[PDB]
Amino acid sequence: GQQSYSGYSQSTDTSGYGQSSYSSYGQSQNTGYGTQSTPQGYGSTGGYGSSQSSQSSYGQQSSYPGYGQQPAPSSTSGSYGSSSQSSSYGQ
Amino acid sequence: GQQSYSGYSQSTDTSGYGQSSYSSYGQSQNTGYGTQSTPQGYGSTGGYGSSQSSQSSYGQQSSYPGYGQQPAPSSTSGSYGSSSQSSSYGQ
Amino acid sequence: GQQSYSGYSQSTDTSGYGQSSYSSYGQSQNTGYGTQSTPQGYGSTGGYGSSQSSQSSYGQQSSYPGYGQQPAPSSTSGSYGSSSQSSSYGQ
Repeated sequence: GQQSYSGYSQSTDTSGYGQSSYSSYGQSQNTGYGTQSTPQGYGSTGGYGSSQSSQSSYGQQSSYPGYGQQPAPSSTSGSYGSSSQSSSYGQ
Repeated sequence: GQQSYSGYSQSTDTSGYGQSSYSSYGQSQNTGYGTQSTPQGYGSTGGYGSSQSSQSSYGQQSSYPGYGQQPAPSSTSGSYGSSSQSSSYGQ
Repeated sequence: GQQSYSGYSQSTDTSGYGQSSYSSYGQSQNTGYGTQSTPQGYGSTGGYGSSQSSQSSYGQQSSYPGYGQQPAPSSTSGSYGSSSQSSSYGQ
């Protein structure tokens, strides 16, 4: 008799007068006997994320965003962590 | 009889008057007898992240973002940690 | 009888009047008898991260972002740690 048991991951409890905050980005579980395949590319506040993959192929992949671009004077802001804080100015 | 048991990772409890904050980016588990494959490329606040892979392939992969780009005078901020704090000015 | 038991990694408790903060980037677990392969490339605040891989392949991989680029006078900031604090000016 076999067993795997990946249960209860990233859970959370609370009692009394407890406060909590939780933020998650991009979990991927695999249990038992199967196959899984998930590439990921993220980009934030002006960065570039990329990811490529191939299994038993013959083809041709090629990627090139943002080619020769020219945006204008901006003022951006972003907050991703839990209970964080962010700010942005310009003159 | 065999057994694996990777349960309860990245959990969280709380009692009394206790506070918490949690941030996760990019977890990936594998348990038992299967295969898994997850490339990842991230980018932030003006950086570049890249990742490639291949298994038994024959083709050609190619990547080149941001070619000759020219942005303009900006003012960017960003906070990703728990209870972080960020600021940004321009003159 | 065999056993692996990688449980409870990166957990957290709290009682009384306790405070806590937690940040995680890029964990990876492989328990039992399986295969796993996850390359990662990260970039931040004007850097470059890259990563490549291959298993039994025949092909050609080539990477070259940021080719000949010319951004403009910027003023960025970023806080990634727990209870960090960042700031940025320009004149």
